[PDB]
Amino acid sequence: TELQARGLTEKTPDLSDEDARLLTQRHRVGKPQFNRQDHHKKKRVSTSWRKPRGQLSKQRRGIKGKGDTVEAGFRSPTAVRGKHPSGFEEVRVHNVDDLEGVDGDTEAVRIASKVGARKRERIEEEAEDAGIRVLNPTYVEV
Amino acid sequence: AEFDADVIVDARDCIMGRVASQVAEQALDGETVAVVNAERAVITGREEQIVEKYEKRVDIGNDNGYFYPKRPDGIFKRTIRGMLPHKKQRGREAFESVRVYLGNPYDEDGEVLDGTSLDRLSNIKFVTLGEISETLGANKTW
Amino acid sequence: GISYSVEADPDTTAKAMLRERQMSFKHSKAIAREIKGKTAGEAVDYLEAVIEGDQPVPFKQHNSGVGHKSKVDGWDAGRYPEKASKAFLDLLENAVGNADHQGFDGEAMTIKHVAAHKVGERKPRAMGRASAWNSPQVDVELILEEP
Amino acid sequence: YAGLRTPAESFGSGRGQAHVPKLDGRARRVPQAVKGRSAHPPKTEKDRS
RNA sequence: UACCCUCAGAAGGGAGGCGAAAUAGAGCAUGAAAUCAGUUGGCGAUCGAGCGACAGGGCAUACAAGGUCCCUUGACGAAUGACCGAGACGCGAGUCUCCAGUAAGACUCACGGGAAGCCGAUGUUCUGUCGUACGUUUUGAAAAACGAGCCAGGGAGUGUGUC
RNA sequence: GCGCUCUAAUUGGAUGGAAGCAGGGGCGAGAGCUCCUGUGGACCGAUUAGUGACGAAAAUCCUGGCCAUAGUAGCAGCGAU
Ligand SMILES: [Cl-]
Ligand SMILES: [Cl-]
Ligand SMILES: [Cl-]
Ligand SMILES: [Cl-]
Ligand SMILES: [Cl-]
Ligand SMILES: [Cl-]
Ligand SMILES: [Cl-]
Ligand SMILES: [Cl-]
Ligand SMILES: [Mg+2]
Ligand SMILES: [Mg+2]
Ligand SMILES: [Mg+2]
Ligand SMILES: [Mg+2]
Ligand SMILES: [Mg+2]
Ligand SMILES: [Mg+2]
Ligand SMILES: [Mg+2]
Ligand SMILES: [Mg+2]
Ligand SMILES: [Mg+2]
Ligand SMILES: [Mg+2]
Ligand SMILES: [Mg+2]
Ligand code: NA
Ligand code: NA
Ligand code: NA
Ligand code: NA
Ligand code: NA
Ligand code: NA
Ligand code: NA
Ligand code: NA
Ligand code: NA
Ligand code: NA
Ligand code: NA
Ligand code: NA
Ligand code: NA
Ligand code: NA
Repeated sequence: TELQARGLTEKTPDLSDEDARLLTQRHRVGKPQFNRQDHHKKKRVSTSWRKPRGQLSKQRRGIKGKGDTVEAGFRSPTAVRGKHPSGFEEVRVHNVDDLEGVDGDTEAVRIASKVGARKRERIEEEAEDAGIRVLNPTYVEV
Repeated sequence: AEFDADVIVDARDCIMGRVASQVAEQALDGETVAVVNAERAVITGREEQIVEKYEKRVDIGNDNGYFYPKRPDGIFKRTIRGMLPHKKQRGREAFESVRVYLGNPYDEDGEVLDGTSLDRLSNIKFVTLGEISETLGANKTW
Repeated sequence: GISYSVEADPDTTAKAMLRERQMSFKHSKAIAREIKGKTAGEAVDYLEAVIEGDQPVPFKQHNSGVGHKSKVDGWDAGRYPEKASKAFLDLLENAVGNADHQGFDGEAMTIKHVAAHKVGERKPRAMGRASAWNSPQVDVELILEEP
Repeated sequence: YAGLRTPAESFGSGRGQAHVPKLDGRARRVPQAVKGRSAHPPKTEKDRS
């Protein structure tokens, strides 16, 4: 009658108090957009980031208000870096074989988008039976 | 008419500037203020010079404009406007909620703020707004 | 060319289009804007009065240099685009024609939608010369709806 | 000689146009011009062994 | 692209037929940006200009791909760190001792309770802070120094020989 | 260290819908990676080792397209009104 996602969409990993504090930190602090200088002033200039090289550039010079310049002090904590917001580490999956070795508590799975409906169904279920969650599940009517 | 003044200040024999400074402060706190007897407010100094400063402000101008009030009504209000960010939303709001009246159009007497009263007994060098206005060429209607 | 930008319901609605018409595109925007919401019939009477000069079409966007017309309400400038107007009458004659051939009351139908679109480039022919200047080429959709 | 087969010449200053060699009103030869030569192209004289 | 209606009409349009698909209908695969029409959301005819960045408010939001978030209380608690009161000085503003490194104190968590446009995020707008593009030339560029109307695509350390 | 072309070895995806495109979600300080929906309708990757006509906001840069300019100038001036 209604649509319901296959799999363990509610499953949550188990993280050591530290990693949970760290994950929580990242989510709290966040980071600046880090978009290219003046991208919003000229259409031809895309949002993608390029270091400002102008000798007189206001950003390059760090004038307050002209945007944060990309630098290492902005990195996320080692422990959680790359972690999906749920806390899960992801594993790119293309076929059923790829599901082997994946710990359903530590990692969730993302099925390459290129995979077709047929091969998905196989994966989606076998994945669940292995205790693994699939971040991008098929929604069926039940 | 009809101004739900939260506060009514009596300018009679009071230093215009000092009053205006406090009226601004309060208006920037909502305090709907009304100033009374501006014709009788006073500013210290040597009359002859004081008048010059004001007389000049009237000559100053051009196509664009520089409207300067000659009535004590206006003189005082512009003095107040000068102490507020009347171009900013909140500033124009405070100013808008402040009015100067000639004489007292209310019932309640006005209250005198602290440190704004000039002691006529120990002060011979000062001027009355009305006197200034009479000089500026204003039409005495008070 | 264009395709209907709005969606209609065949049971309570008629359609009509104009293709590659060589006429001011700026005048069309005005007329459309002007006759939308009117009744196929009201529009016709209107447009004919415009072609006459008794009724002016409000020029709200393309009005540089245009002199003020007293009959314009809420606005000031306007003119009497008789070429563009004669072409809207064709669109209407057609929209109201299809209307009745479907058991509808064309004249009393509402102009739910009408919009002009510049299409450009006429395109030379085989045994035919080329386009002189860059005369605009207009397309215009119309959707009649039962009251 | 790809791109070089033309007598194109730049008009120089004076008409509010970049100094780009042109012929019949179309720019030619130089690398930044559509149909112009290829600056640093592949070469036969190169030893790929 | 037959048939029918309309039209001055081999035009065009409506209806219709073919095909998986006509938004594959003739310069007909896909169909970006600049840009145009219509329209939805936000703003708006008393108000100020590098168009934003970071904070924080309004309003707006189908699903999916993110799921957080608010308040009571409590635990932990770095630097910092009191009010009141008791006594004691100072012409005075005020200070000293004690109460006390106490109460307080960012982040984080636990119990109970709450939110589903609700939290993030996104669109627009409001407020605060800062802020006169970019690249180049230059001792010094927002410059009344030089370049560009806008967008897309194109556009500049390569080969041989020798050291 | 990220990205592009094509070669090889190893290994995968796709008409149960590839590339591309539009809008949207997640990750990375970032170059960028990835997912969802729509479109599309036939190709597309990953890792390693290679290859190079390999990355643009600029050059009065080139070519094409387009907007404002504007429903504006011109369609009068001539001894042939
Ligand atoms: Cl690093
Ligand atoms: Cl003046
Ligand atoms: Cl101000
Ligand atoms: Cl005195
Ligand atoms: Cl036009
Ligand atoms: Cl923490
Ligand atoms: Cl180099
Ligand atoms: Cl790196
Ligand atoms: Mg841009
Ligand atoms: Mg005119
Ligand atoms: Mg060539
Ligand atoms: Mg096509
Ligand atoms: Mg110099
Ligand atoms: Mg390019
Ligand atoms: Mg391999
Ligand atoms: Mg550059
Ligand atoms: Mg051009
Ligand atoms: Mg003009
Ligand atoms: Mg004659
Ligand atoms: Na004074
Ligand atoms: Na004046
Ligand atoms: Na206009
Ligand atoms: Na009128
Ligand atoms: Na009018
Ligand atoms: Na030649
Ligand atoms: Na030029
Ligand atoms: Na060779
Ligand atoms: Na907002
Ligand atoms: Na230069
Ligand atoms: Na500059
Ligand atoms: Na200057
Ligand atoms: Na131009
Ligand atoms: Na190159």
